[PDB]
Amino acid sequence: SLSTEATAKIVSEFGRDANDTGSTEVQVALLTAQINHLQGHFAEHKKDHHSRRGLLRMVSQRRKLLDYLKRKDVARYTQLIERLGLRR
Amino acid sequence: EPFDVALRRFKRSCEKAGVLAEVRRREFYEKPTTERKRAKASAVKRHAKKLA
Amino acid sequence: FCRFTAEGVQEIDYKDIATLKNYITESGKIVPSRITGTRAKYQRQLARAIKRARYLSLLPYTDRH
Amino acid sequence: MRHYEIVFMVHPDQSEQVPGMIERYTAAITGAEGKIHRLEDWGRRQLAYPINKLHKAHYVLMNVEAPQEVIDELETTFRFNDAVIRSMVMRTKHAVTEASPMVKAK
Amino acid sequence: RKQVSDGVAHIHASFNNTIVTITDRQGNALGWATAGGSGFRGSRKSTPFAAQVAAERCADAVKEYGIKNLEVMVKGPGPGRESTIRALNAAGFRITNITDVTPIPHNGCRPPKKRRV
RNA sequence: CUUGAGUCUCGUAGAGGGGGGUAGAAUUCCAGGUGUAGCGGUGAAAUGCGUAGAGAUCUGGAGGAAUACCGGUGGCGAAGGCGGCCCCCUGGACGAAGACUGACGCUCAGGUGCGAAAGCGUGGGGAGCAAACAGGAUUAGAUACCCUGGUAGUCCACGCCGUAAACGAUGUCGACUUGGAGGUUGUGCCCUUGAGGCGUGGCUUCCGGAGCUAACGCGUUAAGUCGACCGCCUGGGGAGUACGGCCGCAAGGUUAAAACUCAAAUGAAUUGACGGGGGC
Ligand SMILES: [Mg+2]
Ligand SMILES: [Mg+2]
Ligand SMILES: [Mg+2]
Ligand SMILES: [Mg+2]
Ligand SMILES: [Mg+2]
Ligand SMILES: [Mg+2]
Ligand SMILES: [Mg+2]
Ligand SMILES: [Mg+2]
Ligand SMILES: [Mg+2]
Ligand SMILES: [Mg+2]
Ligand SMILES: [Mg+2]
Ligand SMILES: [Mg+2]
Ligand SMILES: [Mg+2]
Ligand SMILES: [Mg+2]
Ligand SMILES: [Mg+2]
Ligand SMILES: [Mg+2]
Ligand SMILES: [Mg+2]
Ligand SMILES: [Mg+2]
Ligand SMILES: [Mg+2]
Ligand SMILES: [Mg+2]
Ligand SMILES: [Mg+2]
Ligand SMILES: [Mg+2]
Repeated sequence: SLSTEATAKIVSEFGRDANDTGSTEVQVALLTAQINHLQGHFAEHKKDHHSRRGLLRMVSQRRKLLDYLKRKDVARYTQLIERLGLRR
Repeated sequence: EPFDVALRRFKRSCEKAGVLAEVRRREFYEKPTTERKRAKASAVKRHAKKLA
Repeated sequence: FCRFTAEGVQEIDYKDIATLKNYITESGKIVPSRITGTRAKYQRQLARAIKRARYLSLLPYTDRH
Repeated sequence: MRHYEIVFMVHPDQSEQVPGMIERYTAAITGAEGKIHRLEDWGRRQLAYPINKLHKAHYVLMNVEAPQEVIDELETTFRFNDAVIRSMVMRTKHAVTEASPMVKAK
Repeated sequence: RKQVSDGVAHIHASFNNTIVTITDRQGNALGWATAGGSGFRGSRKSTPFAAQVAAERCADAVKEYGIKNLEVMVKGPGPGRESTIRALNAAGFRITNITDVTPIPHNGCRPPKKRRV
């Protein structure tokens, strides 16, 4: 749902290289942007369960990738969840 | 113009537009499950007809 | 049959009443695809265009009004 | 930006006012720097069914790219007007400049 | 007892009964007769014969209006739909054309429930 | 490490969802324009409306609900489910050719969410339909089917309920195993291209092979050959009942026995008989 501009900006920020798009930081940052954006949608559409299912799929992928990135290295995990303010 | 074969021209548009059948169909309420069951019956029949 | 593939026209226009009229009966009812030969992908766009034109009063709903 | 095709009718009696009406509709797009790819005036056309017991309504076609808020404001402006009797806004995937089928038929 | 110089026949039909009504193009009733007012009641009321009687009965009951050219609008799927047409074409009724005016709802209201028998 | 899983770029199809507008057909009611005796109803009737003008017919208005055909053997959704048109916010699937991450995966007790219809609470809304109910019939009876009415309900908003033959009576993920005819949906190639003929995918319908099955049947969308995990079954009644716990405003749901009782209960198929089932 993110525009191409926002997606490429997030990729270029959290990417080791601009070309790098599948790294765990890029993916978790895209997930975070979408999860933060859908808050305004579900603040009004409280009856939109069929989209909240996709929102839940996103928070689940984010939780799994955060677990992976934590076990893989503490450094990247700590700095990434500090930049995104996750797990405060 | 003749009145007889001007009335057979009525019984062609009338029928091919169906409305006679539509009044019978909308005469009574068909429950949606019966609608779908009858659709499936007609489907399987006019399908497996043109194989055998 | 399937005219919208011989010509190859990607989009059907609700403003082209000359084409829409060939898919509407005198009663004003859309013709099925088992009669005209149109593809399903294009029959759906035909129905959409016909309804959009009937909203703009460019086509009758019924033969009476 | 989003391309929209707007085809609105208008009361035959107020047809003289229609060139004056187009100014505010064009101005809203111009103010937002929105583009206009296709303007066509079919003119009075015979209605297939009555609309408020009226016939021979005047049809106007506009193809317009603009911010969504400007289009929403134009839609509120449409309902307020009385001469107008039908407003249709249609989001198109591209901006079409090709001649209208009605204009070609003329 | 007065002219209107033209007429429009409106054949209302129901499974139970058939109604014939001559009216001016303006929709003002000039004469009317029902297949149930022809002396046919119950089952006898609903039959092409009863509607054929009611058509001519209404024709004569309006005849003093000197109607000649008429437009026939027939409604309802019951029998006597064409029988009535023919039986009013009698007495030199110059039929312009016919039209089916049966009311067809676009999935509008809930019909009554199916009968068991 | 890149084959599993996931990300990015480009597109495609869709009744996927939420919200807001809106149009046409029809029903009903209201006011009237003409007009006359029936209307409506059924096996046949009657109750029921009608001479204070019904019904029929034309004009104008009010209102609620549902979207003829298109429509499919169609599509989308995890399932329940989803159908006029337009806009707005929005989820997923798929394809093409690449780039990137590097096992990040599968399953899942408790847990949490969603979950047809009926029903419940509060506030609306109420055209049609219609439990209870009222009358008219049928009948030996008729607390029924039939008929005229008709209330909650159906509709909306926010809560609850958590149940269905919620079914493909078939848990989820993965690999492997002869074929045929289709539908729907992308896409590579090549004809000179329009049509057209080859390749490769996604989903889906119907035949049928091996195999499997008690049989019926299933059959590359397995009920075949296997692996991972979870749920569940242990004769028929008693009983999905009791008691207790948890949950619910309530209806109730969920978890879930025993005593006793019987020697069967059951599945599929077969041969007849029978049918107010057909065809000759
Ligand atoms: Mg995505
Ligand atoms: Mg009835
Ligand atoms: Mg939709
Ligand atoms: Mg009156
Ligand atoms: Mg599907
Ligand atoms: Mg569980
Ligand atoms: Mg309910
Ligand atoms: Mg309630
Ligand atoms: Mg209430
Ligand atoms: Mg009843
Ligand atoms: Mg009723
Ligand atoms: Mg109650
Ligand atoms: Mg179901
Ligand atoms: Mg089960
Ligand atoms: Mg499998
Ligand atoms: Mg098979
Ligand atoms: Mg298996
Ligand atoms: Mg088995
Ligand atoms: Mg036991
Ligand atoms: Mg219990
Ligand atoms: Mg208890
Ligand atoms: Mg058996």
